[PDB]
Amino acid sequence: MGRVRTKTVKKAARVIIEKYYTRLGNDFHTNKRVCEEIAIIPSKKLRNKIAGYVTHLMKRIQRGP
Amino acid sequence: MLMPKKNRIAIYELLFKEGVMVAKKDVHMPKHPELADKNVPNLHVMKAMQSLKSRGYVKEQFAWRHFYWYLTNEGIQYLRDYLHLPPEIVPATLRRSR
Amino acid sequence: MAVQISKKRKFVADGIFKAELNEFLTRELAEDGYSGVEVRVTPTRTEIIILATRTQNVLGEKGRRIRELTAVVQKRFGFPEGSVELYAEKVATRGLCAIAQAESLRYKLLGGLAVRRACYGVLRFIMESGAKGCEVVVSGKLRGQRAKSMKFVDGLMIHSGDPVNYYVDTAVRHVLLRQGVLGIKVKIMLPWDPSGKIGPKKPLPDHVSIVEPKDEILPTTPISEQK
Amino acid sequence: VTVKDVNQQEFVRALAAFLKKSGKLKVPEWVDTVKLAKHKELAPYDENWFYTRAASTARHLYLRGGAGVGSMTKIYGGRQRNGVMPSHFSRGSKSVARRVLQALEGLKMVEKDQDWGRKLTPQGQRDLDRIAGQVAAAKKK
Amino acid sequence: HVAQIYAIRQSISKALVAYYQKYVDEASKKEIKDILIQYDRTLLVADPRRCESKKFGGPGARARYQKSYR
Amino acid sequence: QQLYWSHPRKFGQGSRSCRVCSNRHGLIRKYGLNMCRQCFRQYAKDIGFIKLD
Amino acid sequence: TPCGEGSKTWDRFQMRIHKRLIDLHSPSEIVKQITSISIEPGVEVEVTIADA
RNA sequence: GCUCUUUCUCGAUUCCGUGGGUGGUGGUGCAUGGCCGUUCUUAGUUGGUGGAGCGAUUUGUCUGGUUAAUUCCGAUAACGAACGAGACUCUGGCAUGCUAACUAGUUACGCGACCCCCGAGCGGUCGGCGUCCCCCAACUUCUUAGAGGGACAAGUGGCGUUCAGCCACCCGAGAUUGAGCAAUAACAGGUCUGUGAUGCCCUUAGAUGUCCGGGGCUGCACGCGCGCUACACUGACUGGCUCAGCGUGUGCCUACCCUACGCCGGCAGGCGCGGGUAACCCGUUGAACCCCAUUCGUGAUGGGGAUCGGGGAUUGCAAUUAUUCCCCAUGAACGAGGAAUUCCCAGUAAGUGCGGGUCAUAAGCUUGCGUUGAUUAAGUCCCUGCCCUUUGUACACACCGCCCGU
Ligand SMILES: [Zn+2]
Repeated sequence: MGRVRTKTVKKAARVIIEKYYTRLGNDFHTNKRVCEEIAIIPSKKLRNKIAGYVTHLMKRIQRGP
Repeated sequence: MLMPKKNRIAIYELLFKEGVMVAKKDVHMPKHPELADKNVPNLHVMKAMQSLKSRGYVKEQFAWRHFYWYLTNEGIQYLRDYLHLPPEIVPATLRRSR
Repeated sequence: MAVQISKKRKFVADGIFKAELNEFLTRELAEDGYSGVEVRVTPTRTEIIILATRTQNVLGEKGRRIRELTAVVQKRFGFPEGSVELYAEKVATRGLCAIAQAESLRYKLLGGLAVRRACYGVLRFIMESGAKGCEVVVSGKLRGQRAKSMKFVDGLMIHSGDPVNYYVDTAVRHVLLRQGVLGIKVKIMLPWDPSGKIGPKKPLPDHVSIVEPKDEILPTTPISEQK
Repeated sequence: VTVKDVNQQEFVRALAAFLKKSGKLKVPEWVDTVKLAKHKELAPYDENWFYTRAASTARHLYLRGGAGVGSMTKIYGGRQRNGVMPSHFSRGSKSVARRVLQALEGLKMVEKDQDWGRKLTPQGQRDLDRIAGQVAAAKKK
Repeated sequence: HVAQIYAIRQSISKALVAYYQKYVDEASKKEIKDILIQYDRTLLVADPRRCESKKFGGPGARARYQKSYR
Repeated sequence: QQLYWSHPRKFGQGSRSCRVCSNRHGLIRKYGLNMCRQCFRQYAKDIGFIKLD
Repeated sequence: TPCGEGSKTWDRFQMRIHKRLIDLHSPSEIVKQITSISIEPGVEVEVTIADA
């Protein structure tokens, strides 16, 4: 249950974790609010799909860069 | 239909009372707009006016089954002499900012 | 209108009058930079704005074309004399209204030059104006005795979804050439992210923005200071 | 007890006993030959249906009052089988419905209340609840 | 008729579910809720499924009028 | 004269015509529009009608 | 399809409409002040005095 | 007062030939515009600079895994970008939280009253009301709609080059409601019968212009394509019973709207009449199959409701080749349907009913709404077809191709 997040989400999420890597965490709910403050996300849905990749991507970085 | 002269002047007065005269295309309504009290059956405004337009003194237009006939500025001198009204330059133009 | 007609009919009759007015208006302001009009019910009044660029026609000698066109409406739409007056305005930026380009393209076609020199000029002007994209399609008997089509493109050009409701502006005009009728379609992508002249729902669904972090500018070694 | 605690399908049969016991309301001269609606194809098998019909419409007044001919014709309806064409809804008879209401007037059962809608008298309600005390006393589900 | 029944069998249950919290112990919910849920899910959770729109083409949502072949 | 218009047209399909093209087939009359099908489609935008669903 | 041919394809146009109703309890000239400056959008304002 | 015949007037606006045809549902959609359909509902499409070939072209657009998807991660003589997808809009879900509601609920209450012993109850408190209230009651669960909020492969476990992702599960709307929108290149796909949008030709007074009358577009040895009705007993006839949701509805360049309630009439209908330009009265929309009783008894039976005669009303200038609707009556074809063939996988199939549209008279049609509620699948290319790559060609209006010999 899940989809391929297109280059819109993958590019948007990778910059966020590349610019605010310290202010982010493990849990989606924390990250959802953070993303809105630091990014002008036009749509409610995609903000929760960008925040989805960010928390999935942090689970990646703690497991070998 | 044709040949009023005591009942063709009626529209002319409106045509110079205001520099425009709207109409319709339906020919069967004797409820002519703008004070048709002189028994005009909505003809003579699309029978005699096609003469007035084709001379160059008034100008025509069509918009959704309608006509928006305009009295040209240089048609005033023509439609001041047949109406033999006093020498005047005010169809509807106060010629001031309104 | 003498029993205060139902809300459904009265609101749809608002559009029809705002539909009759526009189709009539373009038949007179065609040689002018007509763009589209708006009407509002001002307190115990009525004002209709002719959004145009070639205003020198509508201004009138001491206000006569206004006097000429207000009357032709009152005699037609039943308005009482003494509360309907038309005001003119200037669309200070005209390189982004599709109708202005379309007629000016019909203007220059009938003027008597080739379509290819004429279209690129409009295509250039709509770029010298500045837009995220633009597109002109001229179809008909361009050459010979057979109908062809021709398409000019540049810039971003969205084609599907909700954003086309408020960025993309389209327009159609039939040109009367010596060999029949040809059509013009002009489309312009409007850029304004802030509130421009004609404010869109400015952001773009695909545009995800990012701002400067401004953190870890100092190591922040322990210092104590009492304000 | 109250009407709102008893079986309605047997209740109308119960009151069909009462109007046979009173037996003086009226029975129209045409009960033989009318159809009770415009969509049926055959008059009721039971010839003494006026005690039944007047048991219903008087009973329905107890639950949705203010009802005239229409609200009694609307309830009396079903398929109107036009045969080949699809069926529809078709209201019941008008005159047959009102003759019940007038007949109840003579018995003083119902009355025309404010808003011109048939309602029920405070003695009229006594009859409807009284018989309820009998069916309820002789039947537990 | 059936819709109302599937409503009253839920409303009554969710009435007592909601009642026991406000003036009785929370366990009185759980001794009841779990016995309620382990019997039928719907008595606690409303039926979300609802009729969907109809498309032109087909008397229903997804049926179709036949196609004619020469 | 008398036979120019002898038709009592306060009803029927001759009474109602599209208020744009003077034509008489495929009409919208829902809200007094009286327009034909096509002239409504060409104008649905400006009246306020949306191809939304 | 205008009148000629095609697979049976139908538009579904719409047109929505809304409304809000309010009462004010004061001398009625004050209201005419506040409602005079708000005619700017395309919004209808009909104000009654008889509880219609 | 078309004419024949002539008597009255507008009286130079009429009237005759030449010039220009305005006019036209007249011909050409194989001259066009625009608007639609289809190729094609899949995932595909271009160019800037760079490399290769002299060149048409090519690479980017792929070895591989992956997903609804040229959607990704990757691999890399390509790099950086645009379109389509996705993203967006509407819609359905649920939020005991929020600002609010006499045109909504209120309904929980005060029991402020009114009524039936209407029953356990002597009776009150109880249960009920078909009821009755002003706001100086309590609000917002349901009713409505604004901002919100919410779901995102997030939590856990397997599988995976361990990247993209998939499978399963507590949680709960588990990412999954349905649509709108829709690219590149086209078709001699339809439309000149939608248009004062139009080229050319036809014609314009014995009119192919218009207006009026009566007809015809519906005519019967035939074959066709979308559809309603059934063939019955889970059914039909009769009685009781109780529940719904989109909308819709009156003076408009124009002629008539939705309808309670009282009486007359079996009914179809009629006459006074009292509301509505509408969360206000229709309408608490008290719809149907379905729920409970009697009759019919395998029988062309009462299933079936075609055909034909007589009657009775309605809308209209006109119902006859029967506009509709009612009543009596005749009671046929049909015993579940060959070869073929279409539609569908969840409140969907399928049944029943109700709105809108056409509409003066009105649906067996179509556009929508709700109610009753499955069986059979979680998959494959076997058929008709589609996308990408490798190979073949004597095809290029492209297999509906080409082509061989008496
Ligand atoms: Zn039209």
